[PDB]
Amino acid sequence: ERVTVLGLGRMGAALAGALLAAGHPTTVWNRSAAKAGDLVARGAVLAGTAAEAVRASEVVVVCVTDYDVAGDLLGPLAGELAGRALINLTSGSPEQARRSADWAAEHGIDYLDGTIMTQPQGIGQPGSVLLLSGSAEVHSGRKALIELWGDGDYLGADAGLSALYDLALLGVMWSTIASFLHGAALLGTEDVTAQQFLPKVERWLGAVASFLPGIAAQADSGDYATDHGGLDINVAGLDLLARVSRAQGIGTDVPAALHELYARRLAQGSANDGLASLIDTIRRG
Amino acid sequence: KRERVTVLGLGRMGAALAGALLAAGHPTTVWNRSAAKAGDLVARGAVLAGTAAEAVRASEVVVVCVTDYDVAGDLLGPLAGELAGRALINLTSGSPEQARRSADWAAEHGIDYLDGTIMTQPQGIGQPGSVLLLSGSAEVHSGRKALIELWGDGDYLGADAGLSALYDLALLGVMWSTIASFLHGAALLGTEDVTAQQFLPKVERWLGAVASFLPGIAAQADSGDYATDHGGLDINVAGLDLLARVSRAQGIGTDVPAALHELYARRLAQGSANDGLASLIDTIRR
Ligand SMILES: NC(=O)C1=CN([C@@H]2O[C@H](COP(=O)(O)OP(=O)(O)OC[C@H]3O[C@@H](n4cnc5c(N)ncnc54)[C@H](OP(=O)(O)O)[C@@H]3O)[C@@H](O)[C@H]2O)C=CC1
Ligand SMILES: NC(=O)C1=CN([C@@H]2O[C@H](COP(=O)(O)OP(=O)(O)OC[C@H]3O[C@@H](n4cnc5c(N)ncnc54)[C@H](OP(=O)(O)O)[C@@H]3O)[C@@H](O)[C@H]2O)C=CC1
Ligand code: NA
Repeated sequence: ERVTVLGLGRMGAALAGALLAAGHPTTVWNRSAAKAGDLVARGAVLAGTAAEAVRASEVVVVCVTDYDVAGDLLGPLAGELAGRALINLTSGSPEQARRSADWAAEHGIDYLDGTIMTQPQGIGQPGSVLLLSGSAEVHSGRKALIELWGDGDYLGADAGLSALYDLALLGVMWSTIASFLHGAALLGTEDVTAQQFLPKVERWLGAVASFLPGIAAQADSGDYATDHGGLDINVAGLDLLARVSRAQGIGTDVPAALHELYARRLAQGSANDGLASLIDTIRRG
Repeated sequence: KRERVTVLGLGRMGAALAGALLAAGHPTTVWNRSAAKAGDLVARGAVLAGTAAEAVRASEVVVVCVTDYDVAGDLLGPLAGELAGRALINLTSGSPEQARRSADWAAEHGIDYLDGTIMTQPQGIGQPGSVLLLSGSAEVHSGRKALIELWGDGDYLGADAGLSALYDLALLGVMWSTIASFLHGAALLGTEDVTAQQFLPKVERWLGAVASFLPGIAAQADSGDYATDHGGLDINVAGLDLLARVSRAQGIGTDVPAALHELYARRLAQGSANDGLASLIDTIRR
């Protein structure tokens, strides 16, 4: 099926490359035409203008720096985009994606927002994941196409969901990485490398990952059992982590922030509340 | 051979240790400062000794599990004479320094000493996959491997007795972090009526992808060479700011993203735009 890709930066080039290696007829457009050279070699058709590109296909994928750019670029092509399917894999906020979808509704444009959770060299590779939201009709119908980039997880019809889920997952990434590097910092004061530390974390993360189904259940039922010792002892642990961190000779930022946060849930509840009770603390802005 | 073991201290964790010993056929002698705690284990065939000294003399390996190293020291100091010649395994939780203190005392009296740290709850003693960190006497570890393997999965870390506690705390840091952040995400998604149980599969998958980033981050962390093409510190700081702001927009707290934003952005403010996330380690060191 004939498909168009607007934006040929590192990620947009990767999205088109994968459509092409599966033998889709791939029309492309980029502001800097130079970047479509390798792709047009392997057999893409480069439009002269964006309008031109849009007219070439019933599916349009867009991947550019941000939604202000997307807006500036698609707004003029609203008339040309009527009746076509639009898949926006630009990264931005829930609100921007919702606005896009609104915009797309009034101009009779089927609209699927997505957020890519891998690097360009990871497109078409196993373990690539794209979160998707907006038009279900666009998702099924183009599911084959989407699956060339990775596992496509359709989340629902609110086009904001992809961005929202993404940012929640990114939160876990940033958190996990900082805590890794704090662990490596600390064991470093004892001549253990990050790479000798690494296998233990790999093992330990498996155990942690087994903990979360129970944490999730409780967070939802609101019944906070004490399967990790209860807040009292985990708060004391964090404190001891912070104190031992200083003692060995590094900073205490990571433990400090976590201490403050778990400690707070100790106030609004009991000593024998599980960690799961911490959701309740975050819900109150 | 299922040789005779003593357990001193029979709170929930100490009692769980003793029960696994009994359940692998070890003749188990127990002591607690209050006798009735030993009720269920004596019905299961533990021998409850009259005193700590009697307990210590029954067995050639002594396991102690009490609330802290202060109580441990108050208990074991008088038994120095009695413990001399025997193996002592200390699964009390505490600091690296407390464990190094206990090791140095133990060496003074010729007490072979292994310090450990249990990384599960009582309920998970005797389950494989429950993790134990052991540090101290290589002799005791290999000589009583079969014993330690009753309680779960033994990770022997080296000769320094404080290592078990050091790693425990580092790894616990990672569990606290992942739980904090996962519930932050759960609460964020709850503003659109998505439950934590719906979110969980998406996290469990992403966790796999996150684990696969660490080898590379580990390598950079060790080398000092933070320059990246993927995981640009600058764009990640903006990612974090974006997450904080979407958080108050959807109408929850921001304490988790904000605390991280601060830390990463502090490194961006004194490193290089070119840096990758591994560079954080330089900032945590100061
Ligand atoms: N790369 C990654 O690892 C990831 C990327 N993303 C998202 O993918 C999107 C694109 O990223 P990436 O390809 O790496 O970035 P690049 O900077 O490599 O490319 C950005 C694209 O935007 C275009 N563009 C920029 N400004 C304008 C403008 N004013 N008018 C029209 N087009 C414009 C560029 O055209 P030109 O070449 O002429 O500048 C280029 O095609 C972003 O939303 C990013 O967050 C999502 C997940 C991770
Ligand atoms: N349980 C958990 O979730 C986890 C536990 N740990 C660590 O394991 C350790 C063992 O905890 P656990 O034994 O189950 O806890 P408890 O506090 O329930 O029991 C403490 C033990 O020490 C004795 N004791 C307490 N205070 C004194 C005192 N002042 N003088 C003399 N003896 C005293 C108690 O006797 P009595 O029964 O008479 O009070 C009991 O034998 C802790 O340090 C904990 O941090 C590690 C991982 C997780
Ligand atoms: Na210990």
